[PDB]
Amino acid sequence: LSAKDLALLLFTHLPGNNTPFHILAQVLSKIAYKSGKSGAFLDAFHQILSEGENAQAALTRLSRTFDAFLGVVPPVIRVKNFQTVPRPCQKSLRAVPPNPTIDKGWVCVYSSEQGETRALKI
Amino acid sequence: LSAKDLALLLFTHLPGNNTPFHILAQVLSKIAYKSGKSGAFLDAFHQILSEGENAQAALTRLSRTFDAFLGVVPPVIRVKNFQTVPRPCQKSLRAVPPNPTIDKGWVCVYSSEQGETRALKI
Amino acid sequence: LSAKDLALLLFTHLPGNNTPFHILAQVLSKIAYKSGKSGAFLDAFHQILSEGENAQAALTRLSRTFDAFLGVVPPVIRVKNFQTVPRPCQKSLRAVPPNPTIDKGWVCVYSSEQGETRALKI
Amino acid sequence: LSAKDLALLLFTHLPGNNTPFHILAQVLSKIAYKSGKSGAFLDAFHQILSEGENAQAALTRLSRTFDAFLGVVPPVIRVKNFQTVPRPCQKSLRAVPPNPTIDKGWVCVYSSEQGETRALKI
RNA sequence: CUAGACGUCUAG
RNA sequence: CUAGACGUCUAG
Repeated sequence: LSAKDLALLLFTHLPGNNTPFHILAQVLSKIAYKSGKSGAFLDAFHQILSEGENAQAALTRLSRTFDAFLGVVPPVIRVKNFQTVPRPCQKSLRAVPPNPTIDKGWVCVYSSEQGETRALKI
Repeated sequence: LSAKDLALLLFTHLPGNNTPFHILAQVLSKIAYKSGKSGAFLDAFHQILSEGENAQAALTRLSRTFDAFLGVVPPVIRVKNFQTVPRPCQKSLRAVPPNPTIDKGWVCVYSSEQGETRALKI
Repeated sequence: LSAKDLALLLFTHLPGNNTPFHILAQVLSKIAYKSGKSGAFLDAFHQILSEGENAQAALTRLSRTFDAFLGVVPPVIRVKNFQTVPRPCQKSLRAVPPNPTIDKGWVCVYSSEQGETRALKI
Repeated sequence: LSAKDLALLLFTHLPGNNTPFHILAQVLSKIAYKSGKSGAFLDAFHQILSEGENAQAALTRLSRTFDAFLGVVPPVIRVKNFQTVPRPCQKSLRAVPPNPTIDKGWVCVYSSEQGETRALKI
């Protein structure tokens, strides 16, 4: 199952659109796919849901416990400006810390044309 | 007190029409009735109200604490499509998780004519 | 300042006519006057406005914090039927809870000729 | 770019005539110009539009976030009477609060020939 | 203390 | 479309 199809599937479990969790779904999906852990990642995700957790709690937990995400630095996404970042994510932008990693809640790093950077934090 | 009468009574405490809480009222009433807990349920509902809680917070609380609802899987409701579902509920629809239970906020499972399913989440 | 004059003054700060907030202005003015807290009530109301809050936010806040309103049960108002209640208030009518008090958002209790009761809720 | 030209430019983005937002455009422009922020103001206005916001949402937002408007008291406008105020604005008139500021939605203060005052609220 | 997703109403 | 009041769920 491709990263795209994987991300879309996780989307069906999330409320709203273009939320920090949506971005996290895309990021975790891609990292999982490229690691060949696409199937295992999906299984773990559903396992958590069965425990009584919701999609959001599952993604945050997986980002902290799924070995494939441990120590992995958030991906850098280029954007005209920070106002280009999905609206529901804007208020979650922080200055980038020295060593950003996904297991620490850092979803991605936005880079503006002006060279400025902001990290999406959950 | 029948399920219908019980639901209609809860409706008088709820704002608007056909809200997720309206659906929850019906589900909870129906389950309570066939459990023989129709009376206890209503009493508990009034007790919570007397504590200062509103109707909405009372229903969600009951769904989480009332023993007759614990572990109970949400009922399946047939609909032509997901646009047939009451307006006020549509944006609260999500993919059905592995083990949906009412005590976890899952009101009901809608099934469409093409075998698709969406779960009402509060 | 009389309850009437007091209510009329608050009216000038409220948008529209015969809204739930208009009814609240009357109820709070009446209770305040009878308590001899007419002056204090008006002062607190303006103190809040100066904070940047609007009239509506001020009234709901006072109803929750102004000691003179704490634990006070909403006044019962007689009306032919619930259709007699001001239009703008009709959709805010709920069944009366066990222990209605103003500090809980309950403005007043409407009693119809048929003995039915509805509570105005903000 | 003078205050007049600036206001006329904002007008081209606004629906109808003599609406509360038209008055806001004039006030905000006049204040911006005198602050030497005429240019910055226009740029910010266009920036917001490019984000998907309409002219109306842009003005209200600027009035809340543009530093040149923070803490500024609405200007006083003389009128024969409150029926002389643009029709589209009349129903938005309210009693002047203790400390009216533009960043709180207060556009302007109208004063009549009888020494009476009303504030335009958005 | 942040933030996200809903629901109800009111005024223009 | 804009402004406001009330409430429900959730994540850090």
